[PDB]
Amino acid sequence: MMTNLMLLPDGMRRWSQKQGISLDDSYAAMTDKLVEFTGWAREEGFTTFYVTVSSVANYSRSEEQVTTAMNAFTEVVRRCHDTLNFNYSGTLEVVPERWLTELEALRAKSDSQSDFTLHFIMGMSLAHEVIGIFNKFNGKIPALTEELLAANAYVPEPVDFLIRPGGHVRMSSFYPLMSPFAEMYFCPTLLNDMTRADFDVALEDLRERD
Amino acid sequence: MMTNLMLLPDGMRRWSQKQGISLDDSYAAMTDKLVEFTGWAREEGFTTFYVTVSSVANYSRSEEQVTTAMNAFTEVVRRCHDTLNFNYSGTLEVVPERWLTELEALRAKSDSQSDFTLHFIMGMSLAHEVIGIFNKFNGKIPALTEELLAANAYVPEPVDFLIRPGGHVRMSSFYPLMSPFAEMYFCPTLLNDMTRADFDVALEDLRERDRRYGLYP
Repeated sequence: MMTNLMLLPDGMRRWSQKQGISLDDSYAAMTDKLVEFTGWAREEGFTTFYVTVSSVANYSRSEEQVTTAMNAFTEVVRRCHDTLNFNYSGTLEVVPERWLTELEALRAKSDSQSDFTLHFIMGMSLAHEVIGIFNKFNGKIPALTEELLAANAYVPEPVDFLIRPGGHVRMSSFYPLMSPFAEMYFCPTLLNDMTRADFDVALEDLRERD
Repeated sequence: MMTNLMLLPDGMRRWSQKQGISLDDSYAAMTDKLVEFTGWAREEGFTTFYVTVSSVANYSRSEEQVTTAMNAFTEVVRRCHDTLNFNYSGTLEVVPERWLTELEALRAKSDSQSDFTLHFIMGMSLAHEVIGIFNKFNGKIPALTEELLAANAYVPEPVDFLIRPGGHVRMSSFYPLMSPFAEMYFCPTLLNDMTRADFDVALEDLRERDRRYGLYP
């Protein structure tokens, strides 16, 4: 019985500036924090925890920024894959092959029997998502149906809750296509500063909406 | 350096309960307020003011509620259409045809030369929007491109700022397909209670934001 949570990670540069550390050290703190957050989501009974790893636009950042970010997220999967089910999706042709190869190996290696899923979406972009779906079915079905669209969207189910820390109130290409009834929560706390209590009051806010 | 603005109207039932008036009277206040808001948006230099009139789900309400809402929205256009450019889009097959006929007549009567556009989107729903675009081009083009998608999306351009009063922090069926970096502003104030000052403070918030578009400056 699915209940899901999606996190839009944010704040790594401001956190590096705040702490007087490198962007690499800030992304290392992000790796730690995302492992924590994954554990929190699991304890709270969410069936899938979605993490919006990257947009298409993110891959126009520098090669060093792309490498730093992708290694930090992948490291989350390296640490967690043995104890959960891992999956990923998105505009895979814009992800550098090194990360796709490692993430595919980790997905194949993950605990498929787990009742908890960590799911990465990479290269998020509604335009690219729709274009890929069209090109897949173009001329091959009489009409596109809601069922087929849902079966081919990057996020394979509706999102219950979406959280974006870091003070930006925007989706930044990370909006989940098939979630018309998702509740959103934004907070100024930088991701790397989020505590379990911050997460819990975020969930109080999200769950109490009448 | 041109900008556009989108409003997600909300709160008519709660406002009728708050004021102790009929739903019809609440939608009449909404009509008045949306005329105000359109004027405010024009004064602030926005090139287009988009209003998310309805979702597909809205049309599963009773026929009386649908008629009340659609008449209240159309009345905005009846009052202002002569001095601006009016246009509309969306999942038009779920809109009762009466309103489509009237809105088309109002569009023809509007000032297409105006430097300000009021644009209604009706029957918003990303699933229906995508399904409509697919079914339109299914088997008739070699591949879908970003240009064709952009040229066929309900909202004909990326949205800069969107405002949702009414206290719900969610997009419902109203997220604009081709606006990956739209800035969003939520406030608890009901639409029918929004003042010019509320709008201005929203604009201070929205205009002060550092827009990065996924890049590192």
